[PDB]
Amino acid sequence: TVAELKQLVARPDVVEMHDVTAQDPKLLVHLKATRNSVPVPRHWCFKRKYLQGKRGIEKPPFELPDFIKRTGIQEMREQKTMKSKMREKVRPKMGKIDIDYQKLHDAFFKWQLTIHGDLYYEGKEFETRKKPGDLSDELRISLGMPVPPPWLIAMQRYGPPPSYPNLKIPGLNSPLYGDVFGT
Amino acid sequence: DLIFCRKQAGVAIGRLCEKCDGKCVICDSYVRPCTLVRICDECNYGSYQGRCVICGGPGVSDAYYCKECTIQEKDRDGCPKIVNL
Amino acid sequence: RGAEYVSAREWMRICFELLELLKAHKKAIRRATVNTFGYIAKAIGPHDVLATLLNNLKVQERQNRVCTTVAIAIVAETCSPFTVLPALMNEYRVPELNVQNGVLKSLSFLFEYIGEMGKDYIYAVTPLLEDALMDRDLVHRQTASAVVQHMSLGVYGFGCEDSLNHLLNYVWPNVFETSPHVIQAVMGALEGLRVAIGPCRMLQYCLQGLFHPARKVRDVYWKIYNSIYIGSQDALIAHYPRIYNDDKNTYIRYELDYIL
Amino acid sequence: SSSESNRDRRERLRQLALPYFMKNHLGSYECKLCLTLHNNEGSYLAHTQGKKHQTNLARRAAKEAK
Amino acid sequence: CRRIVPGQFLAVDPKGRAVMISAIEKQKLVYILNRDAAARLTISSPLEAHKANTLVYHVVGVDVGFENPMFACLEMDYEEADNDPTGEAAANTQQTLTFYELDLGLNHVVR
Amino acid sequence: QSKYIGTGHADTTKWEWLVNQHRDSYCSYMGHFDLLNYFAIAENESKARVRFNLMEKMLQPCGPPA
Amino acid sequence: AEKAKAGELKVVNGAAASDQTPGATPKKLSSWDQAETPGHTPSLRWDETPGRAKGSETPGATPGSKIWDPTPSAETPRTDRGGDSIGETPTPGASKRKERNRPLSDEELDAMFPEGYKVLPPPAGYVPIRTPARKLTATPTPLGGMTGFHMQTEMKSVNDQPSGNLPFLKPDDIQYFDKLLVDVDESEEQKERKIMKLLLKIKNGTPPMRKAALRQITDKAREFGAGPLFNQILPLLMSPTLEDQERHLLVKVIDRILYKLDDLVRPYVHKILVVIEPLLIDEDYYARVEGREIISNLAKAAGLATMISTMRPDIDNMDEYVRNTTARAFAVVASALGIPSLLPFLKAVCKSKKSWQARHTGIKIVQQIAILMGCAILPHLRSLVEIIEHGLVDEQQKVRTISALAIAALAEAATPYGIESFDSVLKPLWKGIRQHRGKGLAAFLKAIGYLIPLMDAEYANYYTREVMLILIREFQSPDEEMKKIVLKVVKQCCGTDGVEANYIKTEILPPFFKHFWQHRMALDRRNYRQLVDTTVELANKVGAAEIISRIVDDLKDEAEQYRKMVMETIEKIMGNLGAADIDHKLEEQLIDGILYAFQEQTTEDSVMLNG
Amino acid sequence: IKGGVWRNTEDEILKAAVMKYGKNQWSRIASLLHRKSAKQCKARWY
RNA sequence: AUGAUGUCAUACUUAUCCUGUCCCUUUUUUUUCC
Ligand SMILES: [Zn+2]
Ligand SMILES: [Zn+2]
Ligand SMILES: [Zn+2]
Ligand SMILES: [Zn+2]
Repeated sequence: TVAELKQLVARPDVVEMHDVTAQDPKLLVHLKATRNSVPVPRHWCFKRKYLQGKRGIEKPPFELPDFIKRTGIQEMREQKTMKSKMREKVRPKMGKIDIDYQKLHDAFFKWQLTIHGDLYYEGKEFETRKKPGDLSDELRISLGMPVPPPWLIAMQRYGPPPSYPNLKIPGLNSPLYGDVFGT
Repeated sequence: DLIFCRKQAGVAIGRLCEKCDGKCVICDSYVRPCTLVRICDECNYGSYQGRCVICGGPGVSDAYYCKECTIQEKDRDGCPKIVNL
Repeated sequence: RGAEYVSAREWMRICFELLELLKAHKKAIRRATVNTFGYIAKAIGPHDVLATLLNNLKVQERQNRVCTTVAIAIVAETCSPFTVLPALMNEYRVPELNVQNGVLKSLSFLFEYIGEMGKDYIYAVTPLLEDALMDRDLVHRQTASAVVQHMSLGVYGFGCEDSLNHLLNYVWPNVFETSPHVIQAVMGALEGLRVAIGPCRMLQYCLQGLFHPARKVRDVYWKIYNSIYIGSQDALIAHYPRIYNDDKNTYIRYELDYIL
Repeated sequence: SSSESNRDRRERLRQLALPYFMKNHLGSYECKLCLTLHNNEGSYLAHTQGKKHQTNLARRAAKEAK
Repeated sequence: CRRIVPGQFLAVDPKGRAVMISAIEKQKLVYILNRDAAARLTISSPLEAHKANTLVYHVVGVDVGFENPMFACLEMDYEEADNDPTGEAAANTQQTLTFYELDLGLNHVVR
Repeated sequence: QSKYIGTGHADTTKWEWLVNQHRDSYCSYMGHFDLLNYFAIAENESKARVRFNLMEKMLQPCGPPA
Repeated sequence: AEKAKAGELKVVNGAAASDQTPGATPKKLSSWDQAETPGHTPSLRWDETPGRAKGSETPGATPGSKIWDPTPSAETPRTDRGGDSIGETPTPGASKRKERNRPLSDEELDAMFPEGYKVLPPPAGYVPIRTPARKLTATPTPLGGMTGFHMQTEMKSVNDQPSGNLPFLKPDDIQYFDKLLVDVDESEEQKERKIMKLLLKIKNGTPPMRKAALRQITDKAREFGAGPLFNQILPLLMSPTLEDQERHLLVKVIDRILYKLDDLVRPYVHKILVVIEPLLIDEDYYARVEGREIISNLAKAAGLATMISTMRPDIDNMDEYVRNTTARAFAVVASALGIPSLLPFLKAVCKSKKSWQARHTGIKIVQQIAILMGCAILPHLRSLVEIIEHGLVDEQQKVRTISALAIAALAEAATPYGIESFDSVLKPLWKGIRQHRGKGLAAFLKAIGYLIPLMDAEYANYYTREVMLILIREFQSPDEEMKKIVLKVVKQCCGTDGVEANYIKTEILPPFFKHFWQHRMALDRRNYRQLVDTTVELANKVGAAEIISRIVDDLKDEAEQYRKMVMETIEKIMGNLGAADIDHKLEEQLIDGILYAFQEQTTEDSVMLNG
Repeated sequence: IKGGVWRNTEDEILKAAVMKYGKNQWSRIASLLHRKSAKQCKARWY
């Protein structure tokens, strides 16, 4: 029974819907809760083959690490008629980049993620790491408060939110630095 | 159709022809020749003396393994002389 | 050998003539071609010629593009890549996809040839692999994974494992697929990651998948667990967790609990 | 290389004749209604020039108008 | 250190003809030794004694003067024990002493 | 893979997997001089008798199957 | 166990009841040499050999009497071959008493044509015209007849293969693919045969059609089953007009479908091999490696007992062709399932007392196993020898010849080891060396030849010195088989470290260059090569300047191929021994020879250049 | 070798090309398509 | 809101391919004469 099977585990929450159909649940219960091991990715039982292009069409093409940006190659790379291309062979010009071998002997020495407890899955990008108590900069600007966000003054009167019951927000039951006024 | 024979590895040195000369056998690569190939005389005998490990021509050189297959320790399995099936 | 007797102008013309020799139907032609291209890369120096490689239209598949990629590798060796990388990494920006996966290959062969020297550049390539390994289309995951492989063999033992763990995160979801090239790619990937990271972390990702109810997950995680099992079977001992003993069988190994 | 010119010319022609078709972060063409991926925009456009792509815009047309 | 990989137990012939190497299980290999034309030691190609699911307690060289060499392998079979849910094969199973005979002329190792 | 002992598969039982890791642990004990010596220290016996008891426990461990 | 002898009389009685087949009986008894080992496996194998029904009856009664005695101390298939040989004796006999045109019977008539056709009389009268037709083929041909045409003004039906495309049909292939031509469509099995014409897409069409078709039929294997496929294939692969490519492609589809189907093919195994065994004997090499591959996949795919119980009746078949190619078949299947599994079958065969042809076959099987397995024969070499040895003394000749030949092949794959395993074989052979005329002699010389490198330089001293005489005397025979054998022999005997130079220099070299170096040899291929090798080795012993010095003058000979021969010979010689031995004048003749020969080149080749 | 079956992609691209360039320039339109010639494009239009 | 069935179509992958290769198919009623 999926009911009583939940009494045999320190963290029975690990047991799930299809878990009761396992060939050896009396073990998998004890494995899945192993100390430092990580969960199985969730993209199965979703038939979508692990990705679609919905959220992936709004992403930037790429952005360089700051160590590579300060170098100055970015502006050097940027157009040509065909006969100019056969002229570019007959004419040819040398040294368009003309990089500083001192600079590219400098950056990656002189100048120059996630822990193990995380794993990526399909749709996850920003959300988990905007929460009750955590907001973005600009919307601070529209709000215009100098370094609580002021409707956590009314989270005093009307009470802690039904939606996020576990809530703590600064100064009330949560005894705050920078942006993040609640956890 | 084409797969390893994997008989026990002997002391006989591998022999590659013109074509296969530079290739590390398993990784299919030319990089960092380091260690040496060994195949059984069951795979290498007679008309196979100095034969290519692959195509069946006369060996002009000896195969060297890469460093990649070295650390992954694949060079220690059965004799990697490909047999057609 | 000599290479001084001829002025540079002649050389760069030789380059722009060499570029289309890569239509050869023969492999040895391309061989000598790429090696030469490296030699003249030494005769001149990197930036111009690697730019002339990045000019490539990518127009046909293999038969070949990726030979130009190999030229990017060997060129990155002939003078220090310690110079060259920013140009390439910038050239991943371009919206044209096939050349994006092209420069991914360039990183792959690149680390394959550089070996130890990647103890630094790992960091530089790490976020880009993040962008690539996060999938636009399968070839990204595949090629990027190959990069993770050769990087993973190359850097071994030098203490950079952390960022390789981070990249292993993004590697890990790709485990599931039926496409032969991406699954064998991922296999090579997780093998190199096995040796570099050490088995303990691997196994800690491979535990729960063994007994999972579904057939798929068991097929795969058991394939992986076998790959982890054959090599380093000697070192696995410590990392098998504590598993309680049932009625008919004693599943606790008490030897490890003998205390002086 | 002549092959390179065709790729350029068949993108521009499918840009002229072209509001749904786009290009993803990769290079491929996509129909944002139908969520289909197209090897070449012209090849994609034909799907974009097809009668199924037509319908799914109308169905989403109604589905929004309700 | 492996289960199936040799190097564990080591034996050699009194005449030094062939050295036998063995693991704990499944793999028992033999290298034959003969001095070269200069009387400097040359090693042969390996051989294979492989016997499935067989534990090797100890291996000791055996004395046969200028003969086909013999080897004393202590063995036991757990395949009886794995297929016996009762647990009878846990008892009533005696470790088998087997003498392998290397044979130079036939150049294999037969039980 | 099959002829390599310890190979797993999708149908692998608990009992077989754990008896595997047992036997492999025991081959490690036979393997490493020290850890063996640790065992001899803790529970007082000869190195010999230790290895002997282990070689007895090679086939059994966990006892009968299910 | 003497009640396994009298018990062999008992088993002979029972199995004989359930007549006269020696093979199955010796296969049964063949488990005795393991005694107390024998087990339920004997029920499995024999299950296929006799009826699987009686199989449980006989094997059961055998274990009872066996266990008791110890304490107290396909048939239709073979029935067809017997009738086939008996009709051969009837017809052959009649002529003494006195082909495809032999008159036929209505059951035989119903045998050829497939399902769904009717026999017609139109009249009884037109039938009487058909009966008088024979008499009137002579009579009415001698009578008035002619044809003419009139000028008058003048619908035209026909069929290609239309649907959408249907790549084209050769004018003959219609017979096979006619069912596809009719356009009747869309109304069970008939639709599976009808859709199975995707074969046609594999045979003829564009390469893409062949690819996609090939996959589509691969994934439908489990669906359609082996029966319909082979039923619709084997005619094509049997076609008299078959191409090279088309053949190879049908071979491919047979492979790819046989990677899947395992238990299914059991009824069709023979029905496959009959077409496939001709692939083993072929001029094309790639055809041969393919054939060996697909028979490997078939035998391993099917069961051992399936193969064995299948292939028996082809052993005694009248034609030797099927016997031979069948022998190579057993070679392939034995490579698949290993020597020891198949041993008792063979060891039973070579002792068959019925007729010699069988033993001839089985021995040939020993040989082809020797060639195929080669170096890997080594473990069972002893048992194999113990089998073959009894044929050397047999009254029939062939069996002796092919026997000793098989010893040869063994020893050649036995390269030096296992000498004592051949041991008991020797003493007869040497004796035979004295008394034989003709091919068998040469065969013995082949065997002994490959043996000598495996003996001890002391025993082989004597024995060798004995062989040298006959070897000398026999240089002169016109037989080219002879010359091949004695050639390779001279290599091994005289390439022995225990042989003295001067003796060769005197006795051998002059006749050697006399008879062997001639323009009969060089034009042939094998004789060319082998000659090169032997001469190279003689140089390796007697030294350089001798051989070269005698063959230099032939660089200037007219024909090319001959010049090519001596040229590559000089090449290898000076490759090994080194040029230091060569004197001055002979060196002038050298350089001039090499330039001269090089100045006339009819074809482009490396031999002259590398030379 | 160039000849073959007409494809929706080739056919739509033919629509667009004819729209842009005009009816009398066939060689220009055949230039864009693969595996098709100018004659075939014209006769395929009309 | 991506299931199944279709011989529509296009991209793409594998430093795969394109030069290697003929050598044991030699099978027959034994039959080379100072
Ligand atoms: Zn081998
Ligand atoms: Zn080769
Ligand atoms: Zn490698
Ligand atoms: Zn659409």
